[PDB]
Amino acid sequence: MEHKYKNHLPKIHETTFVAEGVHIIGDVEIGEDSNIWFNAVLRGDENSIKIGRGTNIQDNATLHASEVYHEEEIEQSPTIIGDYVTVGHNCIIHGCKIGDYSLIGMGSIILDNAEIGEYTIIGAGSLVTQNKKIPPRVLCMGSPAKVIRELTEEEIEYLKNSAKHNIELSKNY
Amino acid sequence: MEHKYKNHLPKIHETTFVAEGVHIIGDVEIGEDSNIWFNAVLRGDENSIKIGRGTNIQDNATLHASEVQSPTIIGDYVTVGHNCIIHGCKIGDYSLIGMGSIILDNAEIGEYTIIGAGSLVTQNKKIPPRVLCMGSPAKVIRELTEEEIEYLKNSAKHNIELSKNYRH
Amino acid sequence: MEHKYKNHLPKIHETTFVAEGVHIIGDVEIGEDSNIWFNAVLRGDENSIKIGRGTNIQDNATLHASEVYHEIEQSPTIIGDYVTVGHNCIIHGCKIGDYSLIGMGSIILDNAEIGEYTIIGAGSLVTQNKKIPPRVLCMGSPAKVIRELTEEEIEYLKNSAKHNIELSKNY
Amino acid sequence: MEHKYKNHLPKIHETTFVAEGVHIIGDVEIGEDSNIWFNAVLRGDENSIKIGRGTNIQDNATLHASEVQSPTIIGDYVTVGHNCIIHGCKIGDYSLIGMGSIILDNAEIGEYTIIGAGSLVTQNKKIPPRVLCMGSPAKVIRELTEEEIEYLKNSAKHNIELSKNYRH
Amino acid sequence: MEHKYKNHLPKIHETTFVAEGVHIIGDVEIGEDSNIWFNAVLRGDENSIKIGRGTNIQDNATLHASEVYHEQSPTIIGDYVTVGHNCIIHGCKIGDYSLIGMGSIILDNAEIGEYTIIGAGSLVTQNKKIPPRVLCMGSPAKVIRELTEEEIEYLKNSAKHNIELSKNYRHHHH
Amino acid sequence: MEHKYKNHLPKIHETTFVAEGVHIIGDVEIGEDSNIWFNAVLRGDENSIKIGRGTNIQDNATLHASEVYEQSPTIIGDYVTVGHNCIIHGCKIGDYSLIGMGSIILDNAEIGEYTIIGAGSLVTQNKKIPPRVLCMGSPAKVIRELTEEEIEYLKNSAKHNIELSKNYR
Amino acid sequence: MEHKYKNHLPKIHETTFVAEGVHIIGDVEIGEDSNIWFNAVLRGDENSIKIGRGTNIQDNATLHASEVYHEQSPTIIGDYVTVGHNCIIHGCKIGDYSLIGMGSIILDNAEIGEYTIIGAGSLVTQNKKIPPRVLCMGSPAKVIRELTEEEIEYLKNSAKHNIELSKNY
Amino acid sequence: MEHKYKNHLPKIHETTFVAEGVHIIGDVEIGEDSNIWFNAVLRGDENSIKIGRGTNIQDNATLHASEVYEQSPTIIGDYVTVGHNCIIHGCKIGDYSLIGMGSIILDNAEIGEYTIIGAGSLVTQNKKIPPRVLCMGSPAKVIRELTEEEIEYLKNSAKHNIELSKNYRHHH
Amino acid sequence: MEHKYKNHLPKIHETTFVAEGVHIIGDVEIGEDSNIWFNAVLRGDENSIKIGRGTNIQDNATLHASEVQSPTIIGDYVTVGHNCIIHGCKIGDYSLIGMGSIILDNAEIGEYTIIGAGSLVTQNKKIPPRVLCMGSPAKVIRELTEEEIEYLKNSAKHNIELSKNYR
Amino acid sequence: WVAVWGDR
Ligand SMILES: [Mg+2]
Ligand SMILES: [Mg+2]
Ligand SMILES: [Mg+2]
Ligand code: NA
Ligand code: NA
Ligand code: NA
Ligand code: NA
Ligand code: NA
Ligand code: NA
Ligand code: NA
Ligand code: NA
Ligand code: NA
Ligand code: NA
Ligand code: NA
Ligand code: NA
Ligand code: NA
Ligand SMILES: [Zn+2]
Ligand SMILES: [Zn+2]
Ligand SMILES: [Zn+2]
Ligand SMILES: [Zn+2]
Ligand SMILES: [Zn+2]
Ligand SMILES: [Zn+2]
Ligand SMILES: [Zn+2]
Ligand SMILES: [Zn+2]
Ligand SMILES: [Zn+2]
Ligand SMILES: [Zn+2]
Ligand SMILES: [Zn+2]
Ligand SMILES: [Zn+2]
Repeated sequence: MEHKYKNHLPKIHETTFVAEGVHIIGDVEIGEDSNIWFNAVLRGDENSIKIGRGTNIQDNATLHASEVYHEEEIEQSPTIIGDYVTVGHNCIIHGCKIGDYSLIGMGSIILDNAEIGEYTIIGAGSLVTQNKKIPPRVLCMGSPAKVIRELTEEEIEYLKNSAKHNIELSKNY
Repeated sequence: MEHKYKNHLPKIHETTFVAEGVHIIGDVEIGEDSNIWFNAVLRGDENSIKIGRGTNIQDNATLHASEVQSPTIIGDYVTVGHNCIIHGCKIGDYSLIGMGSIILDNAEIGEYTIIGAGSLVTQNKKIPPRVLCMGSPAKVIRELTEEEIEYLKNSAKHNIELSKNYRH
Repeated sequence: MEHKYKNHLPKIHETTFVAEGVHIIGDVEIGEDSNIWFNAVLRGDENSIKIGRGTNIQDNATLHASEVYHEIEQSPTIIGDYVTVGHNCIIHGCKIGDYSLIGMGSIILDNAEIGEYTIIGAGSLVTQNKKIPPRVLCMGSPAKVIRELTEEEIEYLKNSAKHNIELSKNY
Repeated sequence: MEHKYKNHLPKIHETTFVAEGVHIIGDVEIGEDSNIWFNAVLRGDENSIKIGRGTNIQDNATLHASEVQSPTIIGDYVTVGHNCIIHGCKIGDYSLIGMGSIILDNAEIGEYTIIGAGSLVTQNKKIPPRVLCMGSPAKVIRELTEEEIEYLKNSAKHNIELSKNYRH
Repeated sequence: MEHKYKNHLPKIHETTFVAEGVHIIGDVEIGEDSNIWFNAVLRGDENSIKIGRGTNIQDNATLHASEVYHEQSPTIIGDYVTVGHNCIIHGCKIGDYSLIGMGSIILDNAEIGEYTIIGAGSLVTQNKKIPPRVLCMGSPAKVIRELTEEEIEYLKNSAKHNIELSKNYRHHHH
Repeated sequence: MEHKYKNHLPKIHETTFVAEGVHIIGDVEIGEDSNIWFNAVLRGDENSIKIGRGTNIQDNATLHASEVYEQSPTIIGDYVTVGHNCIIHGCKIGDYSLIGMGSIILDNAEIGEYTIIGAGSLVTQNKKIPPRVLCMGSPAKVIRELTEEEIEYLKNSAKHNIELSKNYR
Repeated sequence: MEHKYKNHLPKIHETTFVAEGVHIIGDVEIGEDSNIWFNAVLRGDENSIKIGRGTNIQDNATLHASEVYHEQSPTIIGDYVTVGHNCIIHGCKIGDYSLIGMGSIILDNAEIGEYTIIGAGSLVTQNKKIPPRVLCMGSPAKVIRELTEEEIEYLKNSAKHNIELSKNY
Repeated sequence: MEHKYKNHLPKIHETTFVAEGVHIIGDVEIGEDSNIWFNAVLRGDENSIKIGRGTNIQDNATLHASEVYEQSPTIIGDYVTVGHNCIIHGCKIGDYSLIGMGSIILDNAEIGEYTIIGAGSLVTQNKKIPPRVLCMGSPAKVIRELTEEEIEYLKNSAKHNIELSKNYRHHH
Repeated sequence: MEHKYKNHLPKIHETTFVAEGVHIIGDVEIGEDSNIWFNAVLRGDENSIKIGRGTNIQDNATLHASEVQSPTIIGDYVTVGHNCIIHGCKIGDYSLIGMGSIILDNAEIGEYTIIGAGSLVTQNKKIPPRVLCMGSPAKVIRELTEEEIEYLKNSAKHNIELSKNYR
Repeated sequence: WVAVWGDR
């Protein structure tokens, strides 16, 4: 489950649910009520990974980041995931930032220095390339993904429930 | 490998081959001579997962369903390729899901149908039997040739053979 | 860990780093200083898998090959030296030249050939029998050749390869 | 900076800020708190130019009209970006014409609309209010988000404040 | 307005209209009844600029040419040409009565045939040869089609009115 | 001409050539031997504008930036060529680069050193263009690495514009 | 004019306006305030046709459906729909307030979401699912973009005046 | 065949041929020797429809206009050919032009005189098509200038249709 | 419904079904069990129209021909879809013209062929038998499958029986 | 816009 890397060892809240097959490596911080599902890998060796509270990383997904060059003309984001975020099955989340309540559709890929605003839906099977800034409260999908439109209030209320229901799921385990 | 969820334990046929690293959770049923390959996840906690006879779920794939809108029902002699995501859909007998494909909720794949590698089948999409279907979002390409239907009648049967050479 | 298939046991160099959750099955050969990361599956039952020196197979990836027929020729999976196969890739019965980079989430199908010093973009699909030249950028689904690589990108593939080796040493 | 053409003198509100290098010719009407930035050219000789209040015409832009048959009518709190060519068109309140864009005769840009930089809006094109429109030739992409609407509400009002910090 | 460059002073016909904010530099020759509108720059330092009779260079445009080497074409614009607002005209040849749509860019050694329309916002790349009597637009610009007889007639009536428009900028009796 | 904005006065090297019709506003710094050509506008009022050594800003171009309250100032390296009628908006341009005439470079974009942007190109916000390439189109795409002749042309283009400006006043 | 087919007589609301030259056959239901304009043909012999309230079927249009296979969509049109002149509406489902551009062709088992505009001259192929609140056009038709709230407001305020247009007959 | 709308009745020249199945509603004016073929619908309720002399509106076509609140009525010149199953909607069409069968012309569009629109074409709102051109596609594009013989073919296309309708001596 | 043109009267088989609102003018021959649906117009004044046996001309369609060239010849068991324009062409037995299509003069459609909905077959285009052809301008896409050919053997015949349940 | 695929 946990593995140290250099001097780093994962800082995982007591209420975080961690399923079987998961591997969390190195500089990884995970907050309260977050749930990490089967065979997910969170490899915080190149750069850190921070995951807020109430966030779900679903099965077979991978979180990582590109190698840091310690140059100043090269912005190089770590992996920062907010609260009540849903990261779908088999996603690849790579050195990007994801705002609160957002939903990354299963099988999507998010590359380094991209930013997903809060309350945003990434369609399944999408690809968000490096340095793409996705605003809050939109639907964004495709390969490479396009901003389609602002979300409806019904879709926003859905985001308000998605990650909380996954928390409820993890407690019955 | 096997995990209970609430009052549900997997009902796995004794001739079912289950590779190492697999996790089968909750309301899952798997039929005779089906084979579940390395690191696949079959998570039946939101809905039931039903898998017929002689079907292969290949490595690193994920089977799930959405909140209680369909469960996951897979027929007999189905081949689900590596790293596929099979999510709340229905797949008919003898069909082949190309590796790395994504099949979303309430989709239906007809029997004897080939889904190309790396396809996305969107929610509620109905794919007819005996067609080639590919792309993201997937679209029906053409009818299957009889030489391709012949292949479909072997694919899952050869994978039954292959599973037997393991600890099986 | 490692699994026997018929008469075949994996041949793995003693400096190969094999992370936890990995399954390596059957006719698999892995060379010096290579790194197989967490939950990767290397299934050499249908055909063989040969991985050179200093190569990285990243997390949740799958290596396999299609069933060989008695025909039409089936390619095994052959991966050169100092190659990087990205997270959650599917590498299926193809050949990959030295120093190349397979962007995370890509799918490379049977009899395809990736030239050396080439970059496959993340999320690409390289279809059956497609032949990608060396020293190019290739991406898309289906993938197409975009352009030649710059000297900086080529130097990146060189300098990157070694860095992936030091990373495993700290484990 | 001000030029006569035949019977027509520019009618420019007193609070309008006019930078150096500007040339305003003929039948040009500019409302209160508008600001016209360096080296912009507003040539009302083939036809009239009317500019509402709080509107900014940015640097090195050109306003004109084709030989007479719509004139150039720009609403309130509009932003016309640097080096734009605004030609015999109508632009509604609060809209933003991205720098380097070209708007041709009888085109109409709805209110609260964003034209992306470097776009070309061809003759007789009607662009709806509250959309993002861009490209050459331009396409309507989508409706603007609330955050983009809020940005437009503040865009020209901040430009008015920008101009006060100058010497009049 | 006029600037010397080395031993070149502009050669401007005495009926040429040169609006305020214009800068004409060096080896520039401008013919009878031509009009140079507000804030245009005609920089004849790398190479010569020659403009014919009754040609209009509209507001905020730039005419220049590339540095000559060891073969560089100067900027040559024929009669009754309309160079639209904010165009960049760079080391190219433009034939009589042609219309260069506003915001276009014409690069070195390009050639626009006479009686030809270049759509607004177009980019005509280096060495491109655009035939006469055609409609051409896009970026990079492609020949769309031949002009109709009506469009050719409109070109003959264009720049003419664009000269008269400028005549209204001076005089006391008429 | 030079204009003050709030407390900011342009800081212009004594060897900088500034042509007539030019307006330089506020927080703008221009290095030695740089040449600013006719009717260019360098408005450093929303954010600062920095231009290095031996750089040419050609005629009728505009340099500006977006309002700040992350947002990038305008930073232009040494021996850079900004072509006629360009719009340079809150971006970073590395040494010896050539911005094709009529191009538009938007906020937080970065142009690597020794790169050519083709005429009439559009480089949108947050785009990173690598060094030593040809990049063109609207929106622009990276096309290929530059040949050695093109890198040589870049070594000389800005320097020729220096000598050119010396022949004026 | 109405026609029996087998044991189906059209069920037409008493406030429905039916213009001259119209033929309505068999299993067709038409709701209150709807208008069927000149020379339109609504043939419900292969399968049913159901039209909601305040819906307009414009002139020279045809509504039909394919031979049903009992081993299959009828034609279902919601409320306040506008079916443009000379359209072919074939075994599809059209949601409330949508507008089918004149001369369009909608084939079997297609579904048009509510508050959607199909551009004139479009062809929506078999089993095509068009989401609500979009602009869709072409042959084959493709989703172009979402509609604005104001454009949706126009749809809501439209077919109302189209009902009133028939009251003057 | 003729229908009153509000306080308009059609103004139809006494030599106009009107085939069976036609419906002419409201504010419609049709000139001398024009011929309106079977099952055509000319609905002048939203706005006016004006049809010149010697013009043919062929079978199963529809003429209408969008709601008025500029906003163009439908105006067709002399010796125009409107092909079978066309949709002519709030546009202007100049003399001697030919609208290929199954074409669609949308509101505020304008077709120059002596112009050919190819069959199955779509001319969108506010598009201005010049005289003397061939224009086709969906959406249509101007292709080229018409040739001498194409012009000559236009000069006789509507006249032949007049003569054809006069052979309907039962019907006129 | 039937109209004389000059010396010509339509010749219509006594088992031909002719719906209300149809107009058949002049030199038109229509064979046995054919069915002409509501508001179709068959105008045989410029040139002749000949329709074989068991053929269906669907609602709101138009059949015509150019001034004299090619007459309009339609074989047996053909399906002409709703709102089609069939103009001076020849269509072979068992073929299906998808609804909203336009077939221009001297075009030839081989037998057992499908024209996709909304297609434009240009003047003089020769479409071979047993293919799917579609688009605007239409192009031969591929040969028909067995199910598609089986489908063509049934389409017109079903439309025959459809028309017999009418009054 | 987005369109471009800078890098990777
Ligand atoms: Mg929205
Ligand atoms: Mg919105
Ligand atoms: Mg919205
Ligand atoms: Na926080
Ligand atoms: Na495949
Ligand atoms: Na499909
Ligand atoms: Na643009
Ligand atoms: Na003059
Ligand atoms: Na020069
Ligand atoms: Na431009
Ligand atoms: Na002129
Ligand atoms: Na250039
Ligand atoms: Na209904
Ligand atoms: Na049509
Ligand atoms: Na018979
Ligand atoms: Na079809
Ligand atoms: Zn990584
Ligand atoms: Zn799930
Ligand atoms: Zn495999
Ligand atoms: Zn994928
Ligand atoms: Zn102008
Ligand atoms: Zn254009
Ligand atoms: Zn220059
Ligand atoms: Zn600015
Ligand atoms: Zn039908
Ligand atoms: Zn209408
Ligand atoms: Zn005809
Ligand atoms: Zn963007």
